[PDB]
This record gives sequence, structure tokens and C-alpha cells, in this order.
Amino acid sequence: KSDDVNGRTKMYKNIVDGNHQMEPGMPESFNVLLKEIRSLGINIELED
Amino acid sequence: LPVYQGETTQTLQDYLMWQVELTPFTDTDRAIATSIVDAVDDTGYLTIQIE
Amino acid sequence: ARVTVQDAVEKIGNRFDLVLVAARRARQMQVGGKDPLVPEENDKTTVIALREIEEGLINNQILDVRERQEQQEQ
Amino acid sequence: REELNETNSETKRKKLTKRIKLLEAFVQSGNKPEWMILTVLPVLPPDLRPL
Repeated sequence: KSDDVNGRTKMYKNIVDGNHQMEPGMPESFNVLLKEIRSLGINIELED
Repeated sequence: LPVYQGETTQTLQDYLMWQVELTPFTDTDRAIATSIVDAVDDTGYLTIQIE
Repeated sequence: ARVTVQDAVEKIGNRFDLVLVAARRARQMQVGGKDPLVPEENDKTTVIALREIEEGLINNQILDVRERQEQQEQ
Repeated sequence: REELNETNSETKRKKLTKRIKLLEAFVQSGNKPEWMILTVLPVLPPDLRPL
């Protein structure tokens, strides 16, 4: 029910098809926060 | 206010894919489908030849 | 509909693994390839799976044994 | 470190250990100190600031 773009369509497809399965992925707001932090002189990234 | 309104809209081509997603088909059928409805105008007929 | 969920809790105890077992059972029941061992009464897969667990037939062991048996039988 | 080990006082015990911790954090992290004075400035994408 959030800003996850690659998840809303997939959930809609699973509900119409009757699968009832969730794929979280990653919200877009976290990426926006990362970009806004990188807009200053502060490096930030996620490791593996 | 940062985003003011920023209401993302429909767009026709965008509308075409929403039903592409809930149509049933294979990966090759979903690949050609993205190709086809990729190449479609505001008026709605397709730009490129089928060949 | 199922009013109170207590028998399945007594069969599980941890009150947390019960949700996982019921979900991993209802997923299979909804996707197909399985058959409800408990006679359904025009109810969805969730309550059916939960009542089958509360009856004392589905848990975190029998399901794994059946999955391993089905995978080895391929 | 030598000044903190040799000279001890009420006001010398503080305002010096924090400086040592700051130097250790700047040395171990690898980050150069000159990097605090930026030369090039990064700017956000245009999609994060619509018209």
C-alpha cells in the first residue's frame, strides 16, 4: 500500500489472479532520501 | 510544499499496459506486447510497420 | 467463521510459528496441487488450514516430511 | 597523546580527549580532512523538483 512502484502492479495482478503473495522490493522514498543526502557533500551507499 | 500536487496521470500508453499486465500470455507474448503498444500514438494507430 | 483461535495455539505454543505454518499451508492450498484433509464447509483456505492445524494434523514437521517425500518421488 | 598523558588537570582532562577521538576517526575512516572543503557541488535530479 506504499510508494513501491514495482510492487503495486504485481500485487494487483496476484489479487486478480488469486495468488495472494507479496513482493516487497524497496520503497521509492528511501531512494529519494538517499539522493537528497547525496545532494550535499556526504557520501552514502548500501553494501552487500 | 515540495511536491505541491504532483499527481502522476493516465496517458493512454500507460493505460494500454495496465491491461497488458492482467492479460494472460507468455514472456515472448509479453515482450512483443511491450513492443507493440510501445510504438502507438496519441491518436492511437500504430507508427511503425508490422514487419 | 472461526470465532476464537485457541486449539491451534495449544498445538503450537509459540503463538508465532502458528501463523507461519498456517500461511505456508494456505499458500499451497490456494495455488493448487493439494487437497484439504478436513471436510470444507464453504470456507476459504485460511480458516480451513487453521482448523486442520487445530485438529492436530498439520504442523511444522508433517508438512516438511510431505514436501521432502514429494520432492524425492520426482 | 603525549600532552594528555603528561599534563593532567581539571580543564586539561577534557577538550583534548575529544580532539584525539576526532583525529582517530579521521585517520581510521580514510576520509581526507581536505574533503570537508568541497570543490564540486552535487545537484538533485530534476524529477525530485518538478516545475
